[PDB]
Amino acid sequence: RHGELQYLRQVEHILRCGFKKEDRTGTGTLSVFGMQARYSLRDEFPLLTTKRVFWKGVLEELLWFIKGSTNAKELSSKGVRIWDANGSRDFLDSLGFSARQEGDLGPVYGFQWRHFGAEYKDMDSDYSGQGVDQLQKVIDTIKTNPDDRRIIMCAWNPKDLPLMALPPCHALCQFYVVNGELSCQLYQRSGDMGLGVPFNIASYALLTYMIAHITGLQPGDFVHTLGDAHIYLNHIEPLKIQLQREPRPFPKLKILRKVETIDDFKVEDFQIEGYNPHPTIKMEMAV
Amino acid sequence: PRHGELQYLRQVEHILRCGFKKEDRTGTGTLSVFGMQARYSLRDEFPLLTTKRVFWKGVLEELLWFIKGSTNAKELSSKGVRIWDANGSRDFLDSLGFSARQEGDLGPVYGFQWRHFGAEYKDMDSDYSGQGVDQLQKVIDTIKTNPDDRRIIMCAWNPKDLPLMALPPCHALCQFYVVNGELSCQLYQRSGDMGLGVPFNIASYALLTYMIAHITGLQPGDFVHTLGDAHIYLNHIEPLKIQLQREPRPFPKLKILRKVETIDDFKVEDFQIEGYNPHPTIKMEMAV
Ligand SMILES: O=c1ccn([C@H]2C[C@H](O)[C@@H](COP(=O)(O)O)O2)c(=O)[nH]1
Ligand SMILES: O=c1ccn([C@H]2C[C@H](O)[C@@H](COP(=O)(O)O)O2)c(=O)[nH]1
Repeated sequence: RHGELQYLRQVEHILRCGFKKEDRTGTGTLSVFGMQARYSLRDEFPLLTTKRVFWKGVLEELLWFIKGSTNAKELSSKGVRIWDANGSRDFLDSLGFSARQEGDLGPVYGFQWRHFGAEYKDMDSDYSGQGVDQLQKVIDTIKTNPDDRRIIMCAWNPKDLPLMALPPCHALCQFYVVNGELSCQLYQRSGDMGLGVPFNIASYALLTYMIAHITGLQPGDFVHTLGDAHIYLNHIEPLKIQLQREPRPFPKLKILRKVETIDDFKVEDFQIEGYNPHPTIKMEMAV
Repeated sequence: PRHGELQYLRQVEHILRCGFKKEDRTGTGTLSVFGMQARYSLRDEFPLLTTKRVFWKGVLEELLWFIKGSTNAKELSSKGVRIWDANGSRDFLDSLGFSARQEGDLGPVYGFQWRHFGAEYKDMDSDYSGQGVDQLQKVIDTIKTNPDDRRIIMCAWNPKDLPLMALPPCHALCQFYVVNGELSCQLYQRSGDMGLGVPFNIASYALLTYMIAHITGLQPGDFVHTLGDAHIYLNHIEPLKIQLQREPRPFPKLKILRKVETIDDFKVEDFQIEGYNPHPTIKMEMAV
């Protein structure tokens, strides 16, 4: 069976078994607590096909995390605006960060992945080698002790949370090796099934590919674990239409040269091949 | 309805049937699956395994010891619970490069992370009053004030403190959730020894869920157990196979015997397990 069926099955489960739950945004959701799906990474890449995923956003965001950037502008300049509202003058001021430059998200993913526990100053500070470089640690451990059961990168940092523009959804991930295959499990505390989760599966599948490449291993599985898995009330009808679509076989991800360290990957090193997502169809709602 | 213990028993079977041989830190070797998830209802029952006795006394005294912030193995040892004693021993501490540490001093393990995340650890006797993040009370305050919140997390995985810990935490984080007046908890356990650890760990986090449900005026919902490396040690295969032949009987009940207002105020005598009479733990003899 096609891996995307697992996603569709989760969407169906929430539509059928989920409870209505109010949320932070005021939008409302149908929600289930606790879900898990497994996406093979073997000779295919799980970029969902029943609705186009913003792959450009996935890849530039991840390269921004890796370089340790906490500057929304450094992502925005690549045409990816996902962090912009959280770095805006008015949003930063709303949190009491009037001293910050526009774009300064505080100690979010890039900073935690590369400098966990360092004292955050501003997004322009030199953190060269302060704090824990979890990303490099994970990579070193996979190479030296691939049986290790502690190969973890954690972005959830309770001491730092109040300085972040928003709290991390991807609380931690763990890697694992057996049979020359590298697998990753993501603990995602909160998943927008219609709009966030497909991008999220692609982000951590890519990270797996990148690390497998550096460490000389084959991608195995990406296990996706959710806390509050929810469908926003506004996405219920679109996802009903989507659930009726037959997934197309997943694309392949190609890495276009031999890359030796995680810091050396660049956007042009990657190719998604054979990505055939369903075209959108117009749907009307009326009262 | 299908008994909740069947979730655990099915995981053990799945590992035995579909797990890969995987070498490990101890040198024993394991059968291993990466990524599993079970759900244990906590509604009118308490998931203490009936097919093999679980060390309940240990579960309860250990949790109370976490809640009070203790990182001293001796404080738990005096309760007759020796589970952390070897990791606080002179010899073990010295092996880790902690020759100056007092016997019993585990470093900034769960107790410390749950009550004081981010404080600078000195030793087990230091006053950390008002230092770091008290994530345990913050969880409880959030459940009370904004139960819909999607960030109710307590995290013991602290990369900065890891090198000071006697051992790295297996229960990396947990998350709480509220719906329909019911409190649920999900545990992300990075490594589970299905034979020896997991039964105990299910009970600890189901117990934590009952305590917090009690303080917050909610009914226990589900405990969702998520595993990273779910493994059976090669020396536990034959015992587990015996255990798998055992029919599950009804899980017991947990009663809390008084009205407790804050988490720090729970005491051992506040708890009663009713209707627990498990099969004995499994011992096998072989002439080799
Ligand atoms: O990578 C991401 C980031 C956010 N969200 C969704 C989950 C929630 O719908 C919302 C975050 O709001 P809270 O969980 O913080 O309330 O964004 C995702 O699905 N994936
Ligand atoms: O609460 C606990 C603590 C430990 N373990 C098991 C998992 C591993 O078998 C071993 C820990 O070793 P590492 O995962 O750290 O190698 O103990 C548990 O199951 N539960």
